[PDB]
Amino acid sequence: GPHMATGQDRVVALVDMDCFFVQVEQRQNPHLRNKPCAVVQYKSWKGGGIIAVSYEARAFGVTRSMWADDAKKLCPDLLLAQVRESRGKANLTKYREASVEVMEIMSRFAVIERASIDEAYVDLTSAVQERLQKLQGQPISADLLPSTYIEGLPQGPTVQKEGMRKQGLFQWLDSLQIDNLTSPDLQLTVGAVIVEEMRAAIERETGFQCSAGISHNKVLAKLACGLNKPNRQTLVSHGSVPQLFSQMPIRKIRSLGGKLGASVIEILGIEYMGELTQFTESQLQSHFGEKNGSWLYAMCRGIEHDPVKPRQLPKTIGCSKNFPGKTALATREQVQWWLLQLAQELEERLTKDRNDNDRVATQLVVSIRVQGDKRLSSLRRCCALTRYDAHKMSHDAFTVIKNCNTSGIQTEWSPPLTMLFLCATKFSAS
DNA sequence: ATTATGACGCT
DNA sequence: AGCGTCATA
Ligand SMILES: [Ca+2]
Ligand SMILES: [Mn+2]
Ligand SMILES: [Mn+2]
Repeated sequence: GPHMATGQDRVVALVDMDCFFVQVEQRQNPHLRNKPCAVVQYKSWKGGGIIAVSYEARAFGVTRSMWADDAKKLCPDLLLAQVRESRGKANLTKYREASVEVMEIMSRFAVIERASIDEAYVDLTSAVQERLQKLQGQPISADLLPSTYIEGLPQGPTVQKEGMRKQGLFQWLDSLQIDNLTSPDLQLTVGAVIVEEMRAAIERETGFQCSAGISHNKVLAKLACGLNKPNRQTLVSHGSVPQLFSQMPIRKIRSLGGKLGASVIEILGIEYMGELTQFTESQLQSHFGEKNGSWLYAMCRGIEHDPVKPRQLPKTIGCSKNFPGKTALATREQVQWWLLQLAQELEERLTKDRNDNDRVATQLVVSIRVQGDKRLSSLRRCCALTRYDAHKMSHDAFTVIKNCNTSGIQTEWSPPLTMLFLCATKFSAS
């Protein structure tokens, strides 16, 4: 009872850009705004692979991973923007730089954890305490939450979406105890006021719209974010968790979308996150290991303690290229030329990184895939990274992989390489 | 022949 | 250290 921790100590948000690469291209090219459009890389093979899709195009059934020729079958008027190509490969610099724009704005409000190119977690606990004492016990107006959904509301004793949104918000605010500066629900609510402000600043200063989730931890914040996209934010309270989880497929929770989630379902004979509450912590630890068991036991009750890490910059800087089907690299000269292309982009990104961020990578990781191997990576070897020099980096990468060549004929490369990957790691301040 | 990434956990 | 898992545009 009185000693049962409820995982309500923190206010955590997850902010995630709507259709991000698409918005980046739409900002640049006004002709693409408010249209079914997608971002594609390469073109020769089946029109190129789609990697981002506007909400107008999703309405036609267009998705990520789709070939553009196939997408055009669903949506003949689909507009396309192509990822830049440099040194013979897709180059994602425009999107990385747009990401920095957004991350720097978010960082004005709080410490952030960069979680991907288009999203960050925010620990708003301190900021909330500040805003609360500023408010002086003043109630929170619905006007301060113009894009916020309260998950699970309205409930109990209008047929429009915005009307439903306002109805739930009214019920929520009607119920709040705004005179208790330690109420978790009030704290979340103030968190949501701050995220409205964060999201308004992002849109004002970049043109980009985003969604957000506000809860007590990262997993719930991430889940919440997706509940009402695009261009909206969702508050998931501790109290909303039982109903939310009662019909929530296990695979929807972050880290459970893969093999572990599949095993939870198979071994326990369940489908929904809520069904996990009926197992003891020891039971879950027996099936899924000590760490996962404890994590599952708390997570299904809406509790998780993973901190928002203070990290705005990526820990690694990498360059990779697949060489699929018949384009697999079969000659030493071929392997060396592409190692050089990768190494040249890597040097460019590393040099910019060193100037912007006062750090230097110290380790070069080289990874390849060989034709026929089921796995995404066949081999991963490291060597020292002592100078930002593309020719040296590619020569070194060749050295650490050159013995992988089955061929007695040195000029030939067998088995042919279906992937090359160069990654700079182990940064030190400089 | 989705591709190009990026973080973290295991042994 | 090298491998595997899970994730996102
Ligand atoms: Ca997104
Ligand atoms: Mn995202
Ligand atoms: Mn996505």
